Amino acid sequence: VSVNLEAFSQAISAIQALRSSVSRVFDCLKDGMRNKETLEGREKAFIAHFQDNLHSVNRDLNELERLSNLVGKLYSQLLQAYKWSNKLQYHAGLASGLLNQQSLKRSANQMLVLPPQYVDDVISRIDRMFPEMSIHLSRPNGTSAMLLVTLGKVLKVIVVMRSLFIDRTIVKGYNENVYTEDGKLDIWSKSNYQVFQKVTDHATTALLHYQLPQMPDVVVRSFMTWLRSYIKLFQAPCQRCGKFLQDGLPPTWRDFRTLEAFHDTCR
Amino acid sequence: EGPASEPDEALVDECCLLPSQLLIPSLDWLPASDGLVSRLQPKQPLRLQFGRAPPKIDHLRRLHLGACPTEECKACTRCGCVTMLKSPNRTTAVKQWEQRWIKNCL
Ligand SMILES: [Zn+2]
Ligand SMILES: [Zn+2]
Repeated sequence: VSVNLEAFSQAISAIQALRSSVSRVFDCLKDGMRNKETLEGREKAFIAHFQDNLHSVNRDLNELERLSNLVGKLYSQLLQAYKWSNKLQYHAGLASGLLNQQSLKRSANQMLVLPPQYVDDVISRIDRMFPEMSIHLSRPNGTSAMLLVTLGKVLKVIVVMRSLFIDRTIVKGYNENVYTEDGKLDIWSKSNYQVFQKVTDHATTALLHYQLPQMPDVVVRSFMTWLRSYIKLFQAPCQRCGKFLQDGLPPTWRDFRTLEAFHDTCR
Repeated sequence: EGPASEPDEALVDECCLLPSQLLIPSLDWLPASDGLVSRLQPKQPLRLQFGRAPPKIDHLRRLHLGACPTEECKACTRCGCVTMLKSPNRTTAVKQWEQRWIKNCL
């Protein structure tokens, strides 16, 4: 356990700060006087500093017991070869660096085929968690995969891929026939809802926002992570206007890199 | 009567038993050369100015003060010891040890 082993740090610092502060109380009163020209700038500062250091000792004493309340509670030769592997984890963090994703790219101008089973292995990696959502991969038309996604009791989404990249994505509710009369997945239709049609535009702006020229897996992973915030729809008020409805519209627009529900007017 | 005798080392080792108990509190060397005795030289004058002036314990009484004390003194100009002016105790005061240097220092 480490909650007590790190909560002890404040108390073990506070007792030494008590020793140092009472030493200050002793020697500052033992320092005598430093007039610095006028006496009224000293003798009125005498009671000021005498209150200051004594009250510092007092507040240190006081904050000692609120930390004390929250806390609770071959022989040494082979011990040395144990923690070095644990500090090798820090050594892994030694060469990380904070440069991360950001680079200094210029223009990319000078002077392919992948199996659908690779797409299936891609979709199997992230479907394994988030059990409230489901993924149903299908290719009734060509090698391109379009997927049915159910979101608890809320949303039914068709997500069309092509050429291993993104093609389209249309979201509807939970009580509609997303299939056709023949039973195939619907391709060209409309969600028949003002809020859903409004947020499909946000989805189209988001798919053109996540731009990786080589790595579309993180593009679609960030897309579905963004979509995961939309299971909180009709349940969270807007962050700037307080109320849900802006002209009758609840907040939906999650901002880029900061996922919280907004409107177009609410930015 | 006029011994000129160096005390024996038997006294020296017994005085080396002194730091086992007693350590030197402090001293007060009077001859602080604030005068021009250790500042000037023939054919080497110093063109002085006014007011440029190129642990504070009273030299007479043994009352310890602060770093920058407040009590005033009369300037014993002959050797620079702080002949401090207004003695802390007056209703019960020695009337000759203060009055011998009520004027100046020796
Ligand atoms: Zn709003
Ligand atoms: Zn003197």
